[PDB]
Amino acid sequence: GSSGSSGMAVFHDEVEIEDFQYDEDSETYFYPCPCGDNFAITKEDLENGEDVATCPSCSLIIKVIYDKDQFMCGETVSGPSSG
Ligand SMILES: [Zn+2]
Repeated sequence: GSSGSSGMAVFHDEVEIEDFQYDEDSETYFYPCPCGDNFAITKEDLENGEDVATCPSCSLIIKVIYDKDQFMCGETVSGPSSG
């Protein structure tokens, strides 16, 4: 019948990107998973406002604490001629 809520936000731990390991090679961050495989989150995903790293093993999801301003600042349209 009426299911209601669809899905449940269950994270393992909120880690700051500062701890993650950015790899220019594939512009993708990494993190040590308590299961085995190291998490992975494409820089793009972050900019889009994801802040979630999935594991190719357990598929765990953690909260990536990063400066939204840092990622955001870049594509922001140009009006007053910022610079
Ligand atoms: Zn894992």
